[PDB]
Amino acid sequence: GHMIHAISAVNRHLYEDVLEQHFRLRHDIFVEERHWETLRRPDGREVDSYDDEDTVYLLALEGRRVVGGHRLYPTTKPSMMSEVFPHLAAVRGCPSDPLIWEWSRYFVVRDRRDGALNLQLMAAVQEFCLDQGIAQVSAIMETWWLPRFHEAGFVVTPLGLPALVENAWTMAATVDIRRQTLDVLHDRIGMPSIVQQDGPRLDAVARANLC
Ligand SMILES: CSC[C@H]1O[C@@H](n2cnc3c(N)ncnc32)[C@H](O)[C@@H]1O
Repeated sequence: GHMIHAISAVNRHLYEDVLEQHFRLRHDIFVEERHWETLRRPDGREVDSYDDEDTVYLLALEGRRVVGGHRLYPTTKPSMMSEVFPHLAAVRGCPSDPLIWEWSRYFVVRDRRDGALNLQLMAAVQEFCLDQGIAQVSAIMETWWLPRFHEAGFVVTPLGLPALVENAWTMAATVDIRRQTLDVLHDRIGMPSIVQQDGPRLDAVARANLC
């Protein structure tokens, strides 16, 4: 029934309503709930330097209500890791590759927490990337994400030493996109497909190469 929608420059004309709704939800969740104060904005829209023409949003929709989601950004452009947290990837280096996209802003609205949505969101990043031929995603994450990744069968490669970011233990890592990982998650969520791609086809790897 309800699906995760892939929204990009090529199809956002079908989702302008939904995108604005998600920017406000990101403000409710990341700013007002999680107290990530560096992201507070007076328009009540949580929008940073990595929300631009090249961002891809994977948003969980129930009708037109956004109930969860995350975003992907090409590492061929300056990224959150390269610009804000390069010290977290000092051992292995910050990713920079059309085949590696930076994954951030994972959220689930309160009404949908501790339910089916979470594992669908995990499946969605794997499904979208495999479809696009993206090999890895990169992430800056709090260390409590590690068992969550492992629980979803995500293959994780740390890029550097964990460090305190504000008052929270944080690390940089890549996640390997795997058909095998996805197949198990499809079985677990009980759906052959979780990602809906309406409007024109997106060629993410090509776009990243242009950057
Ligand atoms: C990504 S781990 C969470 C931490 O990263 C910070 N963060 C997330 N996005 C950005 C950004 N675009 N610029 C600076 N800090 C960020 C948040 O304020 C939080 O402290």
